[PDB]
Amino acid sequence: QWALEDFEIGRPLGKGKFGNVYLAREKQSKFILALKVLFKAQLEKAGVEHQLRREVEIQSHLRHPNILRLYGYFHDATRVYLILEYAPLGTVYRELQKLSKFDEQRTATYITELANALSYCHSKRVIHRDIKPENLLLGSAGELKIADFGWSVHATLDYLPPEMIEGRMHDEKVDLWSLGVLCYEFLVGKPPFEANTYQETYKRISRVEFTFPDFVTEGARDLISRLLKHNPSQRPMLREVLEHPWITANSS
Ligand SMILES: Cc1nn(C)cc1-c1nc2c(-c3cnn(Cc4ccccc4)c3)c(Cl)cnc2[nH]1
Repeated sequence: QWALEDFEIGRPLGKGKFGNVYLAREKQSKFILALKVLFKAQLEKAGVEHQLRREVEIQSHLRHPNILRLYGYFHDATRVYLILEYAPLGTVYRELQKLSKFDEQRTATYITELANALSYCHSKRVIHRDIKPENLLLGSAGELKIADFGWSVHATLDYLPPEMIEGRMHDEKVDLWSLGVLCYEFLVGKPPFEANTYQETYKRISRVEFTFPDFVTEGARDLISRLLKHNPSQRPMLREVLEHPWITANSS
């Protein structure tokens, strides 16, 4: 029986649609962790109880150095608390906008981290689907740790694949797309399909319309091209990515 006053709540780490996340310390052990607080009301209202059960049930039974651990859960009358591992070095999201953009070496590292983490998820038939820089956290060693399985399951739209947005059947190849989009954003500082309008982005994703800035190598260009295909099955397995020369050359 875990309950709210077993923890002391620190600065608010993230804000969210439904709930927030704070730094927290369990009193008995002095254990630092992140503590997601969700609001029953808003969840019921948007009817996502199932997806929360999913997230929890999925992230709870996952073991990998690049996947934010989920230690436990509990809830009171009004809210639900998710007890999570804490990422000292923050989010890649801020990391990017802070650094403007990433070199090929950092980029290719973060990708192999993801690809590893994703292989794993797929090796358990789990599609994250919602992979974006505000879901990628940095460990104390600066390692990438994916998180927020609020849209995870089994076999804004910038990071969604066409099949998804059009309302069609999808699979592990979803993450491959995201891996693509993500790789592009690291190098360029902006997602390939970004746009002022929703339905404008939709079109660009649907028609697959992107164009590399001058400063991206044929190598990078390559990977990204192979990775962003309208046809899910044209997209490389994760093994293929991991051994993509440009990644080999520069990953670490
Ligand atoms: C931000 C930030 N700066 N520094 C130095 C560390 C962090 C940090 N954030 C986290 C976080 C964290 C934050 N946001 N989110 C996602 C979210 C937020 C609000 C509602 C729903 C989902 C996770 C976590 Cl879980 C786990 N560890 C974290 N560490």
